[PDB]
Amino acid sequence: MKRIPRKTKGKSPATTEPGTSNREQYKARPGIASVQRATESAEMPMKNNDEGTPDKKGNTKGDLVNEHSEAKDEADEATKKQAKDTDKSKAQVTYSDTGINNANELSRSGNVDNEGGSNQKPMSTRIAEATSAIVSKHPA
Amino acid sequence: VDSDEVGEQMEPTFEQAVMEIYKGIAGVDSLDDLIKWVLNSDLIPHDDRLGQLFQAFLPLAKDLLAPMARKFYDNSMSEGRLLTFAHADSELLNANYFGHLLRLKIPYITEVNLMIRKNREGGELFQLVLSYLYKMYATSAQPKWFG
Repeated sequence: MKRIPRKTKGKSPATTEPGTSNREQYKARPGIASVQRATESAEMPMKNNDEGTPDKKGNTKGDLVNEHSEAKDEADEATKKQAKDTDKSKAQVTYSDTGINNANELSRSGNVDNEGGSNQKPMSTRIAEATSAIVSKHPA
Repeated sequence: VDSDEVGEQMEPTFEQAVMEIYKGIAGVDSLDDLIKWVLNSDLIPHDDRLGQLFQAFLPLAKDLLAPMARKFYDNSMSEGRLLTFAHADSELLNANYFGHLLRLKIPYITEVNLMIRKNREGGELFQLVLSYLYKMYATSAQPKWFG
């Protein structure tokens, strides 16, 4: 039997024919290694964006920030990452402080639940308080 | 007197300090990682990452090697006239060296002379990076032929 592990946590006669000699004198142009490292980065899938979505408990995850503010901060993070990738103090290509007045741009955040309400209090906490206001105890 | 003679005056020589520089760079966790980061598979510095290598390395040299070199040369002059070898003239300039100063070059590829020379301590590629760092450390002056 062959067993394969999981990458994710689960529920729980002369034989020297005359053409085989090696005479490698060819240097690939462009080089193999360079293009290999280049395509290695493009291979990678785009990152997940879980923020703003509920979890198994029902409470949405993410940060409690205004969505406009998170859009701006998230653009700034991208600019910083671009600068780091280019190995310069400045990023030559910027995602923020452009000429475009993208003031109305919104981005997903953990601030707003699926009902359009605010996450000032976790959803499970709201359910608990609502259900605990009706309980009755044994008679005196 | 050999160029490296100043190196072992300190119990941790200059070379292991250069090796330990890597801890000051984000995204690098080992000297090997530093080597594969700074070179582009053709033994060429990326001409930018070597920038931050110099950024980190220069304070080490100018704050540790220079004073000990100053004392070493001061004592060395006492025994009499000597032939002194160095790797970059700025070493001698910053050490306030006394005597005739000569910058000499060679009709060879010096860089290839390293990685064939086996039995290296930190790996040959480290020696290549070190040589590049010294060459960047040198001043702007035309070196005469060694002959």
